[PDB]
Amino acid sequence: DIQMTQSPASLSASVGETVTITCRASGNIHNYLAWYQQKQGKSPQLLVYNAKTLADGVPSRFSGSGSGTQYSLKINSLQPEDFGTYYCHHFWSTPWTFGGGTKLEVKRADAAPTVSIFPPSSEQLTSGGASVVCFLNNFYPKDINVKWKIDGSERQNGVLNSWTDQDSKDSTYSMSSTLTLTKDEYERHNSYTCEATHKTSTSPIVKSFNRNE
Amino acid sequence: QIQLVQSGPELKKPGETVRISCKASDYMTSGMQWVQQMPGKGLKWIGWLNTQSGVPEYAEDFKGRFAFSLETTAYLQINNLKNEDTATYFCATWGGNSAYWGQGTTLTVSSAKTTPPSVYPLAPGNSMVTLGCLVKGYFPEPVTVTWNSGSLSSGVHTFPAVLQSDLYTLSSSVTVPSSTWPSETVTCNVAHPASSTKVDKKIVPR
Ligand SMILES: C[C@]12CC[C@@H]3c4ccc(O)cc4CC[C@H]3[C@@H]1CC[C@@H]2O
Repeated sequence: DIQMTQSPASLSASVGETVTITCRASGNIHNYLAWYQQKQGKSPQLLVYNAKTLADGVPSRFSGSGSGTQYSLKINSLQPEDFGTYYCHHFWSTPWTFGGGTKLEVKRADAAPTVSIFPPSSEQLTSGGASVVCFLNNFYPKDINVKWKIDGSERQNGVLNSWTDQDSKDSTYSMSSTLTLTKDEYERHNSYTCEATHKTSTSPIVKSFNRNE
Repeated sequence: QIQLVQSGPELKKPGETVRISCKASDYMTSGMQWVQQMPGKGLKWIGWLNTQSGVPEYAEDFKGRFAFSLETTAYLQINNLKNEDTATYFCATWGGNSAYWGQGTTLTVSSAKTTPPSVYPLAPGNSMVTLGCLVKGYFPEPVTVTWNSGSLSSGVHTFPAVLQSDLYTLSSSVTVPSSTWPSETVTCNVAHPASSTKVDKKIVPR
């Protein structure tokens, strides 16, 4: 069985630039390779097959090359619809394995997150629960860390986080951080603080509130 | 144009069986394949079916519990379902100068009982103000969230749900001018098709 090693796993670039994605087979696949593009979970779309033949409707700025065990997809003068994930797929012998994929994202200027903190709602409090929510919206680059503090002390348990994919409109990222507590637990403390650590600042970017106010 | 349509979302329990159909507008012409994609993961080839010889070929990890059939409609049958089969399944074929993939079919395999979400308003403790809605404890995925029945679409993004003890939770963020809220009402609409549920939560200032 032949496996495909695709690289790089992640790539960042801007409209107008050129990028190259490569795939290497563990055994000769004699040009039996296809390249696919996938947008936010949707059905993958064929770009090139047989290593170098462009599929119908595929812009000529896309081109595949290689032979034996080494192949690559070249994309020059990137267009905004070119950002997403790419996968190579050999079909020389079963199993027709896929490469691990390459995530191509938009490169833009750094942006500090806009932080918003939200105390538990009265409805949830009445039901006995207390979720404190923190939004870290529209920042770039994607790497970021969140740290919660209750009465000045860091809290680590009860925290669940989620991250959006790059925004198709402003190319930024967003993150939500939720600290779930019981009503009693939540009312045993006063100050709740959400702190983000991002490259846009050597200091924490914070937002907090006092249960009393 | 050649179009492959797949059957709707599936919800099953560990150990059960599921059949996913793939119906082509036309059609035996060249053979087809099925592909699996686990949440947030890459594409994984399940196998392909030589529509000519009727002979199928499966990838190691799928032999035994996954079977291809054809009746024109193509089928993917999975028995002895495990939680790990939770993913989106695609059927695909090819011909001429291209390939044709179906829209995909999502499958969720879990012991969890379909449970509607509890929706909570997220209001502030500037010229702009960010509001939100917490959608907690629902199963299975997904839920659709809109603001003011879709009238409020700009400055909006809904975070992916996280799974906490068989149940999913997510939140949605919306940013509007302070001159709009609370003067004008802002409401999030949450729909959970699996339980045929629809909930509206007005964002009221503290
Ligand atoms: C469907 C694939 C891309 C499209 C390829 C194609 C595309 C056009 C055609 O006339 C024949 C073939 C044969 C192999 C196909 C490939 C098998 C693996 C890959 O996913």
